[PDB]
Amino acid sequence: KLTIESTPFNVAEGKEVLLLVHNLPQHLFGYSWYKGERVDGNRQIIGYVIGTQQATPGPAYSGREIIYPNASLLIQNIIQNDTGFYTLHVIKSDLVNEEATGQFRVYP
Amino acid sequence: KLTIESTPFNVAEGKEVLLLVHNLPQHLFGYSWYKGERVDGNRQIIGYVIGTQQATPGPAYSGREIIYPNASLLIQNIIQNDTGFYTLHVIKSDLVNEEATGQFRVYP
Amino acid sequence: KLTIESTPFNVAEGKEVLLLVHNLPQHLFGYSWYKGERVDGNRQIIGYVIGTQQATPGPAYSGREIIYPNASLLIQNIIQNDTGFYTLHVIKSDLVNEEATGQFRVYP
Amino acid sequence: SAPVFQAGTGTDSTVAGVNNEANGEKSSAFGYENKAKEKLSSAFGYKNIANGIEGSAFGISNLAKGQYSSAFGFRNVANKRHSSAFGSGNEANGEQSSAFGFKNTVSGFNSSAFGSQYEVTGNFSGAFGMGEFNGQYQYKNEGNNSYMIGNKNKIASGSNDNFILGNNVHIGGGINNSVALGNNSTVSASNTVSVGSSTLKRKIVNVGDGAISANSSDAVTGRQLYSGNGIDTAAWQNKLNVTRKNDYKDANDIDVNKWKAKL
Amino acid sequence: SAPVFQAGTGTDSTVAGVNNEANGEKSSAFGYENKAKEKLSSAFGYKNIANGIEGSAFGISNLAKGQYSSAFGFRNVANKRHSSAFGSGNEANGEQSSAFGFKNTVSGFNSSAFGSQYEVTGNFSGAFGMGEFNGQYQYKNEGNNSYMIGNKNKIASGSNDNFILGNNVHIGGGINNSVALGNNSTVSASNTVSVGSSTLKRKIVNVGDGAISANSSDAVTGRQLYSGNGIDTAAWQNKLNVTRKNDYKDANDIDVNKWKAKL
Amino acid sequence: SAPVFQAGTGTDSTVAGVNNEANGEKSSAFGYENKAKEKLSSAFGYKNIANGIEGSAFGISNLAKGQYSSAFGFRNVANKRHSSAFGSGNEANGEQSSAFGFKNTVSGFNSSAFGSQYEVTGNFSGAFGMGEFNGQYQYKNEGNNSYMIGNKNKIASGSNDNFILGNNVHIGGGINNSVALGNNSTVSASNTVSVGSSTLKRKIVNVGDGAISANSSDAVTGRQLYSGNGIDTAAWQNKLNVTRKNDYKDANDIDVNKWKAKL
Repeated sequence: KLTIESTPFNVAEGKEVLLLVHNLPQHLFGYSWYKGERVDGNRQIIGYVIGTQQATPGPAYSGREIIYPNASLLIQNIIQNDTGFYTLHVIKSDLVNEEATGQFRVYP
Repeated sequence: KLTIESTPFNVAEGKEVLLLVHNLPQHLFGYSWYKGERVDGNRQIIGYVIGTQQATPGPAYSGREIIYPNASLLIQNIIQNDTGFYTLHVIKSDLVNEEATGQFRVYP
Repeated sequence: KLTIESTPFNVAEGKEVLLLVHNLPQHLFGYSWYKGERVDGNRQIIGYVIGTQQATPGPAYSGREIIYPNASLLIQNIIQNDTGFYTLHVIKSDLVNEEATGQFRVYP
Repeated sequence: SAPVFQAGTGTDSTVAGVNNEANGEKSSAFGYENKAKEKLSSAFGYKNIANGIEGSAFGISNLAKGQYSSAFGFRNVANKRHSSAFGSGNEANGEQSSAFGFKNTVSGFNSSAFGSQYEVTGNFSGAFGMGEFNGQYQYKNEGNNSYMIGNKNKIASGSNDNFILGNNVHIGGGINNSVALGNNSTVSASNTVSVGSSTLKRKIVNVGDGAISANSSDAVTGRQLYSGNGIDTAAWQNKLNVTRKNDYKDANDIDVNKWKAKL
Repeated sequence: SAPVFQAGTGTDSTVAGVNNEANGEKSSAFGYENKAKEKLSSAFGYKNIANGIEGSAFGISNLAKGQYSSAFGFRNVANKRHSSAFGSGNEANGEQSSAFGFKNTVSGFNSSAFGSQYEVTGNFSGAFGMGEFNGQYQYKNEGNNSYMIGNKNKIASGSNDNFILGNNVHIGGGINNSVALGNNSTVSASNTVSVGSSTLKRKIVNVGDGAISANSSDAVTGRQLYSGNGIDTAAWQNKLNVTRKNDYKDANDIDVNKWKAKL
Repeated sequence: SAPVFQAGTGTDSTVAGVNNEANGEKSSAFGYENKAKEKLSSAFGYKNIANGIEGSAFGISNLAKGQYSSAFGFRNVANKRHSSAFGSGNEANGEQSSAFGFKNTVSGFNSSAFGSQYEVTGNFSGAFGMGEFNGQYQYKNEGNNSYMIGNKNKIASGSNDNFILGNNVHIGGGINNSVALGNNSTVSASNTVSVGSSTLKRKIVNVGDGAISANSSDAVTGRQLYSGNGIDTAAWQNKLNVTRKNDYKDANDIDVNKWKAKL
């Protein structure tokens, strides 16, 4: 089952956080990252397209986020309003969709 | 059955005439008015479209004709060459057509 | 069966050669002439389209070739490098294709 | 009546469904009250008629009368050879013509209509966009080798080789080789390009510098008229009668008599 | 389970295939696990659902929910009245709208999309070409009565009556009645035609000669500025203060006192 | 042979018609001599072959070889993934490519062809209109990110980012970032916009007034050259050597010796 894990779970106020994915389906088409617990258009951070090797930012892009080809996310220079949930949307080659959710908190 | 009636049947030389419709089918798409007893393109007066609330004149438009949303026609300032037959063409939502015919005469 | 015949088989060094077709299928769409024994795009001489009565030269067009409406070819001012095989491609109205081959030699 | 699955009245024919008839050779009628009347004809769905050789009717109430004709969708009519009607309410009455979208009609040789309620009656023409239908078509493309893209455009009969990219452009008779650009534009002459009308006019921006020479058919920008580089000095000097400054500090071409008279 | 060929639960209905149900009047379900739930509905192929009156689902995993709707191909959705989805992954959520090609979405009244991954949300608009999809659409046509042709073009909400023929053109809010031409072009004002941007500018070639008169809204070529024919002599003479040559050989308009003082 | 309605050689398969074979899992063959050879494949009509996973062949003599491929109509071929062939005689040999109309061929990544007998071999390109076919294609779009609309247009290999709206326009090799407008137009340079050729030239009408300043890349109309407003007086005065009139009524910059010599 598609799972998201965070390293580290407890993050400092100036370090970075890495979100990694386990059980990634094969034969994909693209994937995107969201802010929250639902696939909302206004709260999208970054997306990737495999067929053309393309990465495009979204409406919620502060400039501190990096995507990776293995569908992993890096967020650097954490501030106090970046704590909560993130949602991953995966598109398969047969146009069917899947979703997953991850969580972390920020402490001073 | 779709029927057309004229008021008045006998019309003066300077009054108006109203053509009204009984048994109008529901769920329409548009309708148009013709001069004669056949659906001829060159003898069309005015047409109406419901989806955009549009009224458009045709090739035979002297400027004395008014259409109404209940598929009725008004002709004012009658002259001697306006006597005869008029034909109504109705388009249903399933793209099927219907026709009806009406008649009146003009006397000095 | 579609056959190609050449007149004359043995050609002089300054005369002309006529390639004629027997058993032409009816209800055609177009036909073209090639250099060689295969339908190759880079070795096309001239083509004809029936629906618009059009004749168009191809990549291999020296300017000495004439097509005829009965699918026949005329080559004039023969030089020594024009000896060998020619291939005819026929397109039927049902988009199915047919091919035929002819041959001649040039002697000094 | 109960559904039936068996052979029709033709050789190697098949009827499958309710009240289906297949009178042709190797023809197939599948569904509800379908009719396949010719050789290698296929009628699939609800009340489809395939009346041409190798014609296909697929969907709901489709008609395919021409040879190698295709009607796909809801109430589409294909009438000529190699004609295609795809979508809702499309009619194709031209050889090798294509109607795709909602209520389109094509009646020309090698013509294409895409979108909503256009009619194309010219040869080698094309329509992309939206018009109007209320029993008769109010906007048609009656010109040959002409193309129009947008909403509510008209080309008359006899006006050939015209291109429209815009809205509410009407071209009259006697106009050839013209291009129209923009919304609410007018064309009134042949061999012209219009970017507006007599009530609203448009500026052209981001233009490079053209050559200033005798045989130069290039547009001129504002800075070139502001500066004045590259002009013919002799022509401008003998057009505006000018006394050259080098000729003024040495008294050249002066009538001595009149100057002596005044002084 | 074994295949079955019989009547469904509706009057004059037909099921033919494996695990098919036809609950509507005169409905037909043909293939593998198809569902026809309404009146005069047809479901042909693999796992098709026809949930509207006179709706047709043909192919693999198609949905037709609207009245007189058509879904043809692979995973297409038609939702409104007289909507058409043809191809792969197309959704039509607008009345009398058309989606044709790969992954297109239309949600406007009388709008058309042809090609790969565009979204059209405006009314009476049109899209021809290619965009991008990665979970959300990155390039949309949000303007009314606007048309775009090419790759990666954007029109914002509130910007109406615009036409784009090119690549990588983004139109912001508050711009109306504009035309953009070429690759990497910019539009920043209303009632304008742009042929470039602030970093690259394009020349216009093969232009005829315009009229040189007072009321003349025609472009000017290089040869006309080079020669100078047809200009107003009086205006150019009283703008650049010029001593006319015929006035110089006869001592006209000369202050006698100052000339006598020097000589 | 008599028609047969039963299960095929695959699990949950169905054959209905004459001499049909369904060798795949959950595959369906309906009609006359149809072949469904893969998983979830559908062959409906007359002599259809579905040789790809989740491929659909509908009509008369259609081939669907690619994954998620669709062939609809009369003699259409779909070969790659997410490719679509709709109409008569269409071939789609590119991934996510679309061929719609009469005898069109597409072999590029994300390319579209609509109409009659064009070939598109470039990537991210598009063709709308009519060409010619007589055994080989005589007009092709071989450029990347280029679009053409009309009749008998050509773009060579190596010429990228080009847009054509017109008839009989041929673009050679080495030309990039160009736009062509009108019938019988020529392009011979990069970064240019052409509105004609060397034998016929077109006028541009209905143009607004541009700014007359130093940094002004706007077109100039006829009235602006006729009047002369907004020009740099000093530059025009020192280009055409002019004796200023206010300097002539007071004898400024006069060589006294030569004037005394003559008088």
